[PDB]
Amino acid sequence: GKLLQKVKVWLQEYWNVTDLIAILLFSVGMILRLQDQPFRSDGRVIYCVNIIYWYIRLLDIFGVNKYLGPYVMMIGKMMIDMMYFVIIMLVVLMSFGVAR
Amino acid sequence: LIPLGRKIYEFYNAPIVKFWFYTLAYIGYLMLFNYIVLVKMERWPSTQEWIVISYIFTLGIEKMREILMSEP
Ligand SMILES: CC(C)CCC[C@@H](C)[C@H]1CC[C@H]2[C@@H]3CC=C4C[C@@H](OC(=O)CCC(=O)O)CC[C@]4(C)[C@H]3CC[C@]12C
Ligand SMILES: CC(C)CCC[C@@H](C)[C@H]1CC[C@H]2[C@@H]3CC=C4C[C@@H](OC(=O)CCC(=O)O)CC[C@]4(C)[C@H]3CC[C@]12C
Ligand SMILES: CC(C)CCC[C@@H](C)[C@H]1CC[C@H]2[C@@H]3CC=C4C[C@@H](OC(=O)CCC(=O)O)CC[C@]4(C)[C@H]3CC[C@]12C
Ligand SMILES: CCC1(c2ccccc2)C(=O)NCNC1=O
Repeated sequence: GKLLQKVKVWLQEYWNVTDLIAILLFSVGMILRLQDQPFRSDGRVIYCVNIIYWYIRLLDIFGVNKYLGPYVMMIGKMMIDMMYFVIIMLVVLMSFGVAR
Repeated sequence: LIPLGRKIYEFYNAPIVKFWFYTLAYIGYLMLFNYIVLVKMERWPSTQEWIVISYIFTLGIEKMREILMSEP
């Protein structure tokens, strides 16, 4: 009943909260697009960055199928292991990079 | 001043505090030694380089302390 408790229930689903961030980002992209360039050019760019999100939301739509669905939640768990790969790679990459 | 001063002393002697305060000085050292090698150096060392020169020898005295103040 409490409005803040309704909001806290909504933030629990991660695909739902990343909807509304991309909706507000597309609104910001619209208002710039409706202005004279270069404001338009940058709101073109904001439009193309929502494309990075809205194909990835097809992963959640793909979750209904009983085979691709477990495959999608498989990907999310392996990225926690991939983060530890990213940190160890980041040391070795910048050690070669600064030295070169 | 006695409850507050007991808080500062017990905090800055806790081992997790003494870790992350050597760690934010190592991650502060590594940023400085990046800047001096990427940017040019002249004949005399820069202000950034002199802090790096401090960090190496003061770590050297500490590394000798670990040898001398050991168990055998
Ligand atoms: C260890 C791994 C997993 C991650 C570390 C790699 C990234 C953090 C790096 C690799 C390529 C980098 C990009 C390579 C080139 C550019 C273009 C650069 O833009 C310009 O130089 C302006 C245009 C120009 O001058 O040509 C801005 C930084 C950026 C996006 C870099 C941002 C940082 C990136 C993504
Ligand atoms: C606690 C940890 C996580 C970070 C602590 C390190 C930073 C606070 C230091 C490390 C690298 C430093 C930078 C290294 C070199 C420079 C260039 C320096 O510019 C010059 O020496 C030439 C121009 C001038 O004299 O201002 C200005 C400070 C700055 C940005 C330093 C600002 C402070 C930095 C970011
Ligand atoms: C002790 C280290 C390992 C961690 C703590 C980081 C800071 C205390 C250091 C790191 C970078 C330093 C800066 C690097 C370079 C400069 C430029 C320097 O500019 C001049 O001296 C201008 C005149 C001149 O060129 O002689 C003034 C000090 C300052 C800001 C330094 C102030 C102290 C900083 C922020
Ligand atoms: C040079 C790294 C370090 C250190 C820092 C954090 C954790 C472990 C070691 C140090 O800064 N001084 C004491 N001994 C060391 O080797």
